[PDB]
Amino acid sequence: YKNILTLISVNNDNFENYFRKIFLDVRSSGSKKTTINVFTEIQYQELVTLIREALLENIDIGYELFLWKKNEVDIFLKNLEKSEVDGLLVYCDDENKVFMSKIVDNLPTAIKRNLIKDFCRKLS
Amino acid sequence: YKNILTLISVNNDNFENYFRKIFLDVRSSGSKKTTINVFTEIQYQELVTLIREALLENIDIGYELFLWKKNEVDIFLKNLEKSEVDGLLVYCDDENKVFMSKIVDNLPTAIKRNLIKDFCRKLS
Repeated sequence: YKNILTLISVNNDNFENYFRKIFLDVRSSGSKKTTINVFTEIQYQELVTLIREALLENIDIGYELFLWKKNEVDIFLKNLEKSEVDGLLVYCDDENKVFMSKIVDNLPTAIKRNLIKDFCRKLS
Repeated sequence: YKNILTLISVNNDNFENYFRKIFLDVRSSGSKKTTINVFTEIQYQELVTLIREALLENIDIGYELFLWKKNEVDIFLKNLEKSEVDGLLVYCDDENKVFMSKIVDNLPTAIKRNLIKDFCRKLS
């Protein structure tokens, strides 16, 4: 893998712990790059403040962060038409599982097929 | 919200799909009215023909439709001074993103602060 599509939707208090996991999984995939899409209502600056440590430990990872409000999933999906990702990582917590599951269900066939890890749908 | 200001600039082949989005967003806003401003070179009757289905499906929504050639944006902005709007919806495709982005930048502060959905600027 060389370009991982990472999707995440969790409550604010789970961002730091989940992001450290995201980077560990991206590292394990062999990829040096990942485009991280966060489905949340908070602002970019607030997110970065929460995940300061996760980002600090992964300065050498080629990542880009994109935040999407709940009504912007269609923009995210449209933009995927121009993506070149070859691997997919999915993350969520219980409060956002149903929502994330719907996003996953609508991913382009070729992208959905490249699911590497799903730390979301099977969570209790 | 009582009267949503809807701005849209897309190629003719995108009107049907985008107007479907417009009403989904207007309905969710809680408003039963919207003043739609279309920046296009197409004529009123041709547009109404293209979006006939969208208009029929959303008969309960009250709306006003104004078409502006790109060179008439100044009239739109002047008339906006007298329009009582409280929410904002923005739509465009890649071919019109630079254009629409500029218009949004010039809207009154109070209007930009009530942006409900922007299917335009975040498009890649």
